[PDB]
Amino acid sequence: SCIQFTRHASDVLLNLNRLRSRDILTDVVIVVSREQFRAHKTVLMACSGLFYSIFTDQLKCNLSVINLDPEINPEGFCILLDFMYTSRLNLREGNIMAVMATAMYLQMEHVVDTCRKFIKASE
Amino acid sequence: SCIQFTRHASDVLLNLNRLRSRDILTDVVIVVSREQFRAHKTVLMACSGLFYSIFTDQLKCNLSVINLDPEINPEGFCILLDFMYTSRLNLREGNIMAVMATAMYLQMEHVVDTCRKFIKASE
Amino acid sequence: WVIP
Amino acid sequence: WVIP
Ligand SMILES: N#Cc1cnn2c(Nc3ccc4c(c3)CC(=O)N4)cc(Cl)nc12
Ligand SMILES: N#Cc1cnn2c(Nc3ccc4c(c3)CC(=O)N4)cc(Cl)nc12
Ligand SMILES: [Cl-]
Ligand SMILES: [Cl-]
Repeated sequence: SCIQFTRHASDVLLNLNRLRSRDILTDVVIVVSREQFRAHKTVLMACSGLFYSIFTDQLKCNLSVINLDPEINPEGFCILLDFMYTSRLNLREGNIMAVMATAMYLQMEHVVDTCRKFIKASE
Repeated sequence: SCIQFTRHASDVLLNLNRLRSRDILTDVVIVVSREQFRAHKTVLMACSGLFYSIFTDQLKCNLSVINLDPEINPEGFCILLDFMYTSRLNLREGNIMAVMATAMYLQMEHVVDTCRKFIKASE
Repeated sequence: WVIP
Repeated sequence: WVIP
């Protein structure tokens, strides 16, 4: 018999993105080649099958630094990290291949789906 | 020029609630009289003006235990904590006064609004 | 607020 | 997915 506040989940996510911008309670640095990205482990796990697996691991759960595969593109990661915290995906002709490969690695199925559909439409 | 995934914020919140149920990466215990509630500081701040103030404080940000005012009802807190993690509010005739007083203390304006409207309709 |  |  609950009532539901429609905008609640979006409001929570907006405030989690504000915490990320102010670097408040971030507990991990994701290293992608020469670039570093600070984030909240809980948000990373909630968005990504790869981070969900990493941070449920009894040893990796305590790491403050996670290094991604050297083939991962920093801009592609940046775009996906922004997506995680906002629901908005900056998908462009110039970045779509990098975004799709990063989303496959990060196990972000909905992003992979849409990248596949946008690529199929251009061929 | 971003695209947006409509269900993303709800999916994130569902996974944050799954982490809470499994006690994964919870970093605080909220003590309400004889009861204890484990949560994620980032979610508490994102939902509550009181926790936002508490966890931005340079000393309180590092506490693992937060004790609420002894006048706060544990069930009222439990209902609001569930709301924070689900967008669903279990508002009933038997709990509405406790929920409203807890929401005022926690500074959860949207919950206070609706409690006020449900009370006004019954008088 | 809505009835979900 | 939508145009926001
Ligand atoms: N507890 C918990 C918890 C935290 N996070 N999380 C999941 N995170 C996840 C796992 C796989 C995938 C995605 C997110 C997006 C995607 O495409 N795949 C799943 C579950 Cl079943 N549980 C949890
Ligand atoms: N950074 C950050 C950040 C984390 N959380 N958070 C806010 N959390 C909040 C503050 C006040 C109120 C509510 C939530 C619900 C309500 O009724 N009042 C606000 C801002 Cl402006 N910023 C942040
Ligand atoms: Cl996704
Ligand atoms: Cl609220």
